[PDB]
Amino acid sequence: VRFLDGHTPAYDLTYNDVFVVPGRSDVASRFDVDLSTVDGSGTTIPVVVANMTAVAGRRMAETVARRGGIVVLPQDLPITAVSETVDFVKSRDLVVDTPVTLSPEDSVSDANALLHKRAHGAAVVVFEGRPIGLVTEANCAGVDRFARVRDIALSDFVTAPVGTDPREVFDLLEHAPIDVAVMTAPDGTLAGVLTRTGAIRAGIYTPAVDAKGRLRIAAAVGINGDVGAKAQALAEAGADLLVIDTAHGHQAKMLDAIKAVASLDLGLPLVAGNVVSAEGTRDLIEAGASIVKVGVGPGAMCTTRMMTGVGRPQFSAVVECAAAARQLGGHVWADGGVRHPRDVALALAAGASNVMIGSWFAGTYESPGDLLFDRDDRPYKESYGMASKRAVASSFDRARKGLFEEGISTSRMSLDPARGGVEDLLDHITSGVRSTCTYVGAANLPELHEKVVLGVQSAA
Amino acid sequence: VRFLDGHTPAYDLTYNDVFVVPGRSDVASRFDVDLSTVDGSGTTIPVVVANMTAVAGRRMAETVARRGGIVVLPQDLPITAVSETVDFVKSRDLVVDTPVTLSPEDSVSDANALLHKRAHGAAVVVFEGRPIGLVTEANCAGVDRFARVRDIALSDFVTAPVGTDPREVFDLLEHAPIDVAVMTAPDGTLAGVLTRTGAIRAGIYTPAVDAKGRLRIAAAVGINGDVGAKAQALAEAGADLLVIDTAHGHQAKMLDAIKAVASLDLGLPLVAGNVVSAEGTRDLIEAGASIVKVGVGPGAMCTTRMMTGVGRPQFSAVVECAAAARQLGGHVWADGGVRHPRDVALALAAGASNVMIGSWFAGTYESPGDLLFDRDDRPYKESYGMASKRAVASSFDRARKGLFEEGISTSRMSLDPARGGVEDLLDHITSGVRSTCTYVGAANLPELHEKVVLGVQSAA
Amino acid sequence: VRFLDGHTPAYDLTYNDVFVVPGRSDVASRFDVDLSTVDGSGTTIPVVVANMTAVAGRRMAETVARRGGIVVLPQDLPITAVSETVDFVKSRDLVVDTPVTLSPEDSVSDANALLHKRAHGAAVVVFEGRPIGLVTEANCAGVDRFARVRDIALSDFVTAPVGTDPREVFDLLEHAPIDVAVMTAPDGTLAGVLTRTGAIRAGIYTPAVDAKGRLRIAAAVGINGDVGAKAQALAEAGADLLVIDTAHGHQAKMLDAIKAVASLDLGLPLVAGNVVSAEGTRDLIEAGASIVKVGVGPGAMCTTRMMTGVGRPQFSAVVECAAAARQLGGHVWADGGVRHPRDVALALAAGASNVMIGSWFAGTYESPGDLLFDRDDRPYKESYGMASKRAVASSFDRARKGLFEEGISTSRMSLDPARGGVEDLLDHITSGVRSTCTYVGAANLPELHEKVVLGVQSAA
Ligand SMILES: Nc1nc2c(ncn2[C@@H]2O[C@H](COP(=O)(O)OP(=O)(O)OP(=O)(O)O)[C@@H](O)[C@H]2O)c(=O)[nH]1
Ligand SMILES: Nc1nc2c(ncn2[C@@H]2O[C@H](COP(=O)(O)OP(=O)(O)OP(=O)(O)O)[C@@H](O)[C@H]2O)c(=O)[nH]1
Ligand SMILES: Nc1nc2c(ncn2[C@@H]2O[C@H](COP(=O)(O)OP(=O)(O)OP(=O)(O)O)[C@@H](O)[C@H]2O)c(=O)[nH]1
Ligand SMILES: Nc1nc2c(ncn2[C@@H]2O[C@H](COP(=O)(O)O)[C@@H](O)[C@H]2O)c(=O)[nH]1
Ligand SMILES: Nc1nc2c(ncn2[C@@H]2O[C@H](COP(=O)(O)O)[C@@H](O)[C@H]2O)c(=O)[nH]1
Ligand SMILES: Nc1nc2c(ncn2[C@@H]2O[C@H](COP(=O)(O)O)[C@@H](O)[C@H]2O)c(=O)[nH]1
Repeated sequence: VRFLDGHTPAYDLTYNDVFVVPGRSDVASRFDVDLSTVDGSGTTIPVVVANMTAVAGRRMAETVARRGGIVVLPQDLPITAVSETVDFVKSRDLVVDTPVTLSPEDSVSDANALLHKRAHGAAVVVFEGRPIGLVTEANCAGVDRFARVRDIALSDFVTAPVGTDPREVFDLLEHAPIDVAVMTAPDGTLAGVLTRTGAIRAGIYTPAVDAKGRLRIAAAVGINGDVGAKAQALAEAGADLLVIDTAHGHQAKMLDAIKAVASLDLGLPLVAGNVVSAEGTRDLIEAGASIVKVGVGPGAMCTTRMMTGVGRPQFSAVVECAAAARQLGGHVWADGGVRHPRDVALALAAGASNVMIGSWFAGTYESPGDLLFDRDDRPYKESYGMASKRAVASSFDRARKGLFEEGISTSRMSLDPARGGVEDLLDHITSGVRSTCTYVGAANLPELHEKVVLGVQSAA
Repeated sequence: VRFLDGHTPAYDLTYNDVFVVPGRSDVASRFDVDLSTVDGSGTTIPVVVANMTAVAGRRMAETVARRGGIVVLPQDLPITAVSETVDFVKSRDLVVDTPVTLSPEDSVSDANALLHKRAHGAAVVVFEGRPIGLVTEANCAGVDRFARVRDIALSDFVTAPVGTDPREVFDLLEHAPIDVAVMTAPDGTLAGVLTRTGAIRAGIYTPAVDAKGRLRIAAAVGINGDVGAKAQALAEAGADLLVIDTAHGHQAKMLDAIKAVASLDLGLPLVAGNVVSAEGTRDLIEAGASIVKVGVGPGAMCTTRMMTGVGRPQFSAVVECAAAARQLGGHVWADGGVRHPRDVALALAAGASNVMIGSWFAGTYESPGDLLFDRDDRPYKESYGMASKRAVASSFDRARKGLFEEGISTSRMSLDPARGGVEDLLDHITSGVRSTCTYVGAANLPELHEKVVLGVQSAA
Repeated sequence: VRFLDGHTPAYDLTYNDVFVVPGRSDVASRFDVDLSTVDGSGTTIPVVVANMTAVAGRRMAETVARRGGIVVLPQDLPITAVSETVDFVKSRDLVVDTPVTLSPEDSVSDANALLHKRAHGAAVVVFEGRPIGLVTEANCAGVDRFARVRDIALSDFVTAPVGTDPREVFDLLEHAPIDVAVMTAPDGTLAGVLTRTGAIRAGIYTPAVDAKGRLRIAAAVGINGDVGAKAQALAEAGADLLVIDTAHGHQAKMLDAIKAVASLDLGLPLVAGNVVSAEGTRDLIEAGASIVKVGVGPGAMCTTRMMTGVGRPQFSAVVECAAAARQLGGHVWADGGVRHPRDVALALAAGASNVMIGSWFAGTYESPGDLLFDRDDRPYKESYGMASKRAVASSFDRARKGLFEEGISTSRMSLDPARGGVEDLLDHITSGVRSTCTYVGAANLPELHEKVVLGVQSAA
């Protein structure tokens, strides 16, 4: 990283303390920029969903991986649920999305609530796997909450076979009353849906796929118990990437957990964290980790900082850790504190290969949380931390632990009433990162870190 | 009716204008009073549910008929929907109630909403018709809205075979955690539900049953179209009582209807309304009606009175109509304006054999309307009038009719958060009427009308 | 007028003190009722617009006359301004209504404000008298306030020649985007406008026409100055009915004003008022008046009552004055206090031939006042009394009279956000009056006066 002359502050820098200075650019348009990562994760956009049960859901894993990101499944998830989630994601179409299915015998109450689990705005009514109707929120307004789906469902809708050019599907939905195209298999069964916005994103985002052309998905594991046995079970379940996650990564028990998983030679990239120092980055890479996750108490007013005073401003943490990992041929993930697309752009300019986002994506339709409304009828969803699931471990001991255990904090994540889907946030994030590369003059992410000139600003 | 000396006002009297003067009494308790009625309806309490779609529902018809009342199904209801309702009510137990049934695959969302369809406070989980668990609102609090009923269900409950002593099923629920007892058939199937309070009301209220021991139920017909074919079809569905209902009963089109239905000879009591005059009362009785329903614009600031000025104070209307109907051997029903149990007591003291209650029963769990909550989270249900379904009967023709047609007014009926069931209102209404007979000195309703001394009061 | 037995109160009755008892009826529908008046006014509905400058406007005169009513122009209006208003009403189509006309050069500011002067919801754009497009509220939303009409006008609209069957115009507007049909003259010029709902009122209301088939219109005149030449000028200006109006009609100066106008032999019905006594009714008709207008401080808390104590309840005043005028071969007008259709029915049942309504019609689009909005953005228009223009009359003398002069009170009249038109109030009033005739059993207004049976009620 190269700073303006004189910008050598006597303190570490957060995402608010820095700014990017424009440089001479030949990149004309934002779509000429290549946002694909080079850390072996397979993501075509530098966005990784955090391994938190409030964010890393099954619907999130399919939706983010189709647009180029990847979702790390939260640790301590039962291996049976992991296999069912991987099998679902690995069986999704790379263009056609999974709609919400309804039976004619379902209630209008359930039909209205299930609609908000996807950003499509319409649910497909099915009978023996074949579409027979559509249900929108306008069809449920003012109707008996225990009327059947057959009482409000639209009988006519746009159908198209799977494999049709999204360009043609985009024109089919031009004058359709419902902006949903029900994609069918040759035998007439339901294969999914595709909207006008969904057809545009197919031509902008490249899905993150494995060697077999299936959507990518990652899984996390704690350093408690048999790390090698849990890691091998996640690899055989179909995981494309493994995250060895703990609160304090610069720990002896973490170094042993990396050497245990790395010695098994599972043929998968190993992410380990978290640390915020150059020494902790090299010790994790030499232990057998390919990627180092950076982020320990990034907020000066958050739980970790207010309880222990331990932490480090994230931008200065990524700068030091990415430079240390570059000398060993490793990579760095910027984890924590991402609130706006400039946080993603500044993390990449600091030297990170990917950006891990958690609580921000909780306020979306695709997050595993239930959609809630406040007194002002504003849509929101709750986000919460993993707490003990990232820390190291008689009935006397059970409450001896809870006496000092970290409390689970809960926050309200408001949804945008016009763009409540996670793909809308992906549009917002990638739009800013692409413009940053244009301001710097970079055609790809490696050039962004190469050609960027940073500066420090005061509180004003 | 006997009034105090000098109480000859130059105006008609509402329920607010009059009071009952206590007399010498030997009736000890309320239970000595016989609230049975003598109008041929078979009601052991003088409570009739009005023929309004906002109140006269299926769950309403079953609940109050067990406690001695009768529900008049709203007119113009399709004969198939009637047939499904009568065959339902006629097939219920005279003590054991119908619970809220849940499948193990139902969602918590539907389970939480289905609970308020009854006053039991708990739902029965069934598999192949056998009770296997219970679901209360405490079991759904804080649970995922789309979790399964298998994830929350209490596996243990109180079991008693159908036909068990209503006093005994009380004893088992003494220290039970949930105040519900699931009754089972001899082969183990779900027979129904009985709570503690349901055991007392089984020993206080006598079920209103026909010759076959099945719960009573009535139906309404409109004077439009062919009344003969409609009224004959309602009794073929299993109706025990028919009412020829219209806004202005003292008209020629009305008189011709009863003379048509009375000549059909179905052997069922015919009720007709409305009139608020002795002339209109006698003309309806001689037309073939056994009971006359009284009530034309009882409120001084309601739709009929403020649009047309036509109406009459309900108390003075029932007094005149009851005296004229008794001379011809007919009886009188007091319809509309009932808000407190003293309105029922004063209508009986005026000479009516039954009291038709409507919007007051809309704010109950058993009403067909959905349970709604305002901004203060207080339960309420909306009531609305029949409008054109009580008046005399091509988009151009539909526009001429709707231009002058009566608007469908809607009002908010709040539920008691502690006593939200319709049986609680039955306990509230009957307790005051029984206490009214004790003050007068009557052992039954025919004695109440003959022994009561009335008086007039001012606004203070 | 017949009252119930015993209903002989020791006080006079307002519209709130009385109610109508329904009797035997053979009138099936409301449409079988003939609302025609028999006082020689020519109105097919018993609705007369008061002679107040806040309601008796040009647009009100045309809109009410087409639906069967008549509008009395306020006194002291310049005779030149009267002739231009009378000629406008006399030159109007008896079915097709006058829309809002816009020049292509008009601003969006003026077009947006001119839309609310009629109840059509759209304005016609004309060039040299021929319609070319429509302007609605949605056309002006979010548009530059000083753009031209040529920037927002919808070029296509529904066209039908003048004289077309109104039911076909109703059918053509079935699925039209704007509920507006532009009627064209043979040469293509703008003949006027006709809406859907307006096509139905053409087949329900009969226009009040004069001997030449033109819309009727009345005018008022004070008793100050030359009552003869003013009444002679108003008659020669085209007035179909004259009103000699004053605050206290039972005075000598009023009788001399009737004798002066009667000696002219203008051949027009003469209305005189106001009085509330039979003696005042006898003296007015014997002076030469054909109709007596009754109303002196009808409200117990209005300006006249609280300042002077002079007044009389309107119902008892109309009953006494109608019976007195009936024996002299005249009729009576109920003036003041009209707030609901109940007041119109009770006034007619009392014996009145027409009901005069004032401040109620001020809260309409057709009233001459400007449409205003309060802090809640709710539509309203202000009403005010004639004050000095209804009483008996240097700058020092002007202030000597102003020291005791009646102040001009101002009240807020709210528009119905869904029924801001005066025709909607006419639909609301006539719907209730027609229902009153069905309850009583009358086929027209003369039968209503005899067949009605009144009763007295208390405050409850
Ligand atoms: N009928 C119907 N039920 C659905 C649908 N999607 C989810 N559900 C039900 O909702 C519950 C779980 O919903 P999801 O949250 O989408 O499922 P999940 O596997 O937990 O996935 P994530 O929360 O995204 O990790 C289960 O009871 C499902 O049966 C749908 O499209 N139709
Ligand atoms: N699973 C389940 N569904 C129910 C239960 N009770 C009612 N429903 C369903 O809820 C819907 C409407 O119920 P109700 O409104 O009580 O039925 P209804 O026949 O209209 O009866 P009323 O409204 O009381 O006249 C129907 O689809 C019923 O099948 C129950 O206990 N369990
Ligand atoms: N361009 C245009 N101007 C209009 C239109 N209607 C009214 N105006 C103008 O606005 C003025 C006031 O309108 P009105 O209040 O309806 O006219 P009025 O003759 O006072 O009639 P009333 O208020 O009904 O007694 C008129 O003198 C015209 O200058 C219209 O349709 N188009
Ligand atoms: N202190 C703390 N950090 C957490 C907890 N759960 C997750 N985290 C960290 O915070 C990150 C998410 O930060 P966010 O993107 O929501 O600002 C996670 O990726 C993880 O590194 C928790 O319970 N406590
Ligand atoms: N005017 C009028 N009366 C109605 C309407 N619907 C029902 N009613 C009458 O009002 C009664 C119910 O009165 P409540 O018990 O709600 O005071 C009904 O039994 C019926 O006689 C309606 O739309 N308009
Ligand atoms: N006291 C009083 N009466 C008025 C005034 N202006 C009009 N009136 C009377 O009130 C009538 C209108 O009554 P409204 O229909 O508004 O209830 C008029 O027809 C007229 O008789 C005024 O300034 N003062």
